[PDB]
Amino acid sequence: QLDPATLAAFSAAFRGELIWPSDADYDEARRIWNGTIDRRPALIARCTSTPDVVAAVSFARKSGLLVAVRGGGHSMAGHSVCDGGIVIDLSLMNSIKVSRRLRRARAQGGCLLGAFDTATQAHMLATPAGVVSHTGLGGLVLGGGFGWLSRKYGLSIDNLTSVEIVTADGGVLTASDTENPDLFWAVRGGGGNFGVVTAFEFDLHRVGPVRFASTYYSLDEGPQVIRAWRDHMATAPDELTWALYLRLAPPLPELPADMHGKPVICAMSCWIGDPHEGERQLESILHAGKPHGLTKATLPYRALQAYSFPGAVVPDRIYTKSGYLNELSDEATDTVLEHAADIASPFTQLELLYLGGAVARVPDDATAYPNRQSPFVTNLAAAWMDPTEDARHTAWAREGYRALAGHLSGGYVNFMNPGEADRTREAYGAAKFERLQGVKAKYDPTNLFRLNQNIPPS
Amino acid sequence: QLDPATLAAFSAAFRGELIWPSDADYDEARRIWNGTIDRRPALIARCTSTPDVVAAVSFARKSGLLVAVRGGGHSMAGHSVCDGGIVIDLSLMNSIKVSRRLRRARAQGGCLLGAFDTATQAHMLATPAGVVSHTGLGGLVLGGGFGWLSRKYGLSIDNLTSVEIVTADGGVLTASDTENPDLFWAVRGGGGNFGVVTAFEFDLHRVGPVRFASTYYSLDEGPQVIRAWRDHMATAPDELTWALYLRLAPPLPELPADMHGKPVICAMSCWIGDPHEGERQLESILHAGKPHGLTKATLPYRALQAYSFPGAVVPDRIYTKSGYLNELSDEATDTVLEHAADIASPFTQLELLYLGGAVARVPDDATAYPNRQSPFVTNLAAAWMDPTEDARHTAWAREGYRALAGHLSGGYVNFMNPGEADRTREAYGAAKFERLQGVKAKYDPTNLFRLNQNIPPS
Ligand SMILES: Cc1cc2nc3c(=O)[nH]c(=O)nc-3n(C[C@H](O)[C@H](O)[C@H](O)COP(=O)(O)OP(=O)(O)OC[C@H]3O[C@@H](n4cnc5c(N)ncnc54)[C@H](O)[C@@H]3O)c2cc1C
Ligand SMILES: Cc1cc2nc3c(=O)[nH]c(=O)nc-3n(C[C@H](O)[C@H](O)[C@H](O)COP(=O)(O)OP(=O)(O)OC[C@H]3O[C@@H](n4cnc5c(N)ncnc54)[C@H](O)[C@@H]3O)c2cc1C
Repeated sequence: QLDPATLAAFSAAFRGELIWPSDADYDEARRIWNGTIDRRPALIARCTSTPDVVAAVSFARKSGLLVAVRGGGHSMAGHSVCDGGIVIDLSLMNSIKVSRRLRRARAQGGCLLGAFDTATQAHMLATPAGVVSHTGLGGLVLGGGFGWLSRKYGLSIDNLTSVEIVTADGGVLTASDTENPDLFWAVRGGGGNFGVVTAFEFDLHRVGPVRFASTYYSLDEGPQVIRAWRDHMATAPDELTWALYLRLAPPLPELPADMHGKPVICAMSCWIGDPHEGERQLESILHAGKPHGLTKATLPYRALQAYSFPGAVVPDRIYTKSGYLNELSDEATDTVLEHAADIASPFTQLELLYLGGAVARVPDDATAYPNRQSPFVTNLAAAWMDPTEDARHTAWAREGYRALAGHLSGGYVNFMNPGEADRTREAYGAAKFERLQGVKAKYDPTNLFRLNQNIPPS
Repeated sequence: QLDPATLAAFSAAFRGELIWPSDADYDEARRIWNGTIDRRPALIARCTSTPDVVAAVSFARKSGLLVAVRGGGHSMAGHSVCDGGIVIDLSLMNSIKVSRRLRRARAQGGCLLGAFDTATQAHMLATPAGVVSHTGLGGLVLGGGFGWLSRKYGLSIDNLTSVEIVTADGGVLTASDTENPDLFWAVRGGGGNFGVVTAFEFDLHRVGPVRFASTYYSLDEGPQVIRAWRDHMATAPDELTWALYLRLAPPLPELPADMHGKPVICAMSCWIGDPHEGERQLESILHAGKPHGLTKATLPYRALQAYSFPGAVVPDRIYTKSGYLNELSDEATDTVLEHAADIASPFTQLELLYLGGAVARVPDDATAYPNRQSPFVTNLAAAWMDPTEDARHTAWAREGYRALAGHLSGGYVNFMNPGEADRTREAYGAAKFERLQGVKAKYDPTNLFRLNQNIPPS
């Protein structure tokens, strides 16, 4: 319960919409993508402008309210909603300005990937981001951001040229390579630790149609397929991206009925470049095993972005355990296949991703993002509907991770689950974590922004 | 040259960006999708809120500035930019609020379709809109709006429940079936004639993955493909949509190279419903000729929306002639094939669309959209790059229209070209036009909003 004068100053300054626990849309406004997170904020402030975010940060600081910031609400740790605090909700700040001649996009901090991609593709332009359209740009970029265009053009942060950011003191700063470069280093991988980003500026690239393929392999052939994949990606051109999703086969017409619901490897691949070269490149990796349900298409980049994932179903409840690998040993390969064979929910995926390429050619210390030199990512992404089955699916992800943990290092902060606060130092490493703390001490000394993979100051 | 106190009142009330002819970004900001339209506004006002729009509409009325209103900039007539007037540019008002429980979306007037579909598809929901993601939602909906979901769920306006609209006098109104219903009737098909819509409210539908097919037929087999189409679509269930696009075959690896750049029928089809039924239904319509470069996929609806058109090239210069047909005779089929054989630009399409279904079940006078009872639309959509070639592409469109004029009636206001201001009466018909003139006399009696398929008051 709040100070009336502080609240009245807030209401007069704030031009967005405020949602209170008694309002009709409070229950839908406080849900985030991870539906296991059920929390009740004192206030949700739907900002519509940078002055709105200023007023909301300042109101929160003066009132002592625990601050959650929300872009697209996809935090796998549930950081975008809080008990008893204020949600600074950016979802209505979804505007993008694209300059075709300059190959530049300026995107507000609340954009969804699909809105961003629609705007840039109006000019046949693009820049790297994640693979599911309704993910928020904000959290994704601040953690690094990888997807289809990343082996060719780097992480999202490798194309970021500046931000507008509201800091804990209510100030509005620009951070770039020429202005507050210490803060600009930190926001490229350091998350929401340093303030609320209200606008991102990106360099764009011309991206025409891309040759794309998706197919399914039986777990029978898993050893030969995963070994073909890790061997080929070690020397693959930047232009090829190839990812493996172990999952239950979806009940789709392109798959034989006897495969529906059983563990398979879903392989998805694309060529960023000439589609005829892409057709030759993909044809040579599609037959590592017998391809079932093969879909080949020459897609506009916006449609590639909208494709993931097959079955198009939004799960209510999720739990993720992830790490990087420097090498994918045969022992790690067998472990991945044994646990994939035990997947229970049709929405769970054991993801095997290969980064590298342009991501790995950026010097390690040039941004806050850790583990550019590890090309493999494995993600035990459990997802289900029924809340009484939480233990089944959570246990699957935990046991898989534990059996792999010796082969893993680091961790992508954007794949951390609600119980992985203690993983922050191991994810960043000692040198980056220490540098991040010094930037935290300068820009957020009270740790007002602590609903994130948190960096304590000093 | 403007009255300096009306100017300063406006700038004080306006919290958005103003672009003047001397500013560096003026030339990029004044371009619209139809690059044959080259106009120089006195002022571009980039609105960020409904009060911004109120200030701009009032400033234009007080100053006598000619008003262009801009959503997504896709006017085939060039109406979203003006010489010497003001552009009320809505492109930054791109926010969408979605209720999963109530299956409702509220979208601002500047949204692009792809941003809208991303936000609704985050909940596996959708509502009918156009087929190209970067089209503006504003002008599309005010004209009617049809696309992949229309045979199943109707026009965009058929799912619209209310608008917030800024009228010529500067007031903000709600318009619905229970509040200002004469205005609500008129904005569902009447264009921007009655004010600036700053928010649309839509009913949503659950749309999971849809089975989709695109393929290409030789003109050799042209007559039997088009007759199969027009025969099948007369009795096809609502769940099937099947459209034909006669064009030069794009140079894509799924097509043999000997077909590249030569006239073909591009056939695109989808089933809105169970994908296994969809696979049977599409296969039953795919083989009236030999299908070259066949792509079949089970796509999330958002990826279907992002798919058009194959080759993903944005043309610089366009010219369109369109009308409705009540029937497609063999004689008209021959004319369409003859004219398609003469297509010169790789970006031109002679489109043959079939609406009907749920569109035709809405009583004719329920909205201002005309010609629900004509199921065929043909669109001679010329598009090219080289400005020295305008005459030839323009001529193709008009010669083709004139050769089909015995079969064509009415006309979609959203497909009309810059020289077609005279066609407004024929498009709506005398009775609808008369009623529209009465709503205009009430809400825009000075015809402040005249850059549209214009309806003069009285
Ligand atoms: C279905 C799905 C697919 C994904 N795919 C990918 C992928 O392909 N690649 C990838 O790299 N990641 C991917 N992710 C992970 C994604 O990067 C993270 O979940 C990210 O945190 C999501 O950001 P958000 O704004 O949507 O989330 P939120 O829950 O809104 O926010 C996440 C964190 O960022 C902070 N934050 C958000 N916006 C801002 C802002 N404007 N300013 C300051 N702080 C902010 C929040 O405080 C919180 O700490 C995926 C996640 C999901 C659920
Ligand atoms: C590539 C392409 C694909 C298309 N596909 C389809 C399709 O599948 N189906 C279909 O039905 N049509 C389609 N169209 C046509 C489309 O409906 C019209 O071009 C429409 O006018 C585009 O709206 P806009 O806001 O993008 O255009 P703009 O140029 O911004 O505006 C068009 C008109 O509407 C007015 N206007 C725009 N927004 C508002 C608003 N918020 N309030 C008041 N007036 C407003 C403008 O004053 C102008 O008169 C397509 C067009 C293109 C170029």
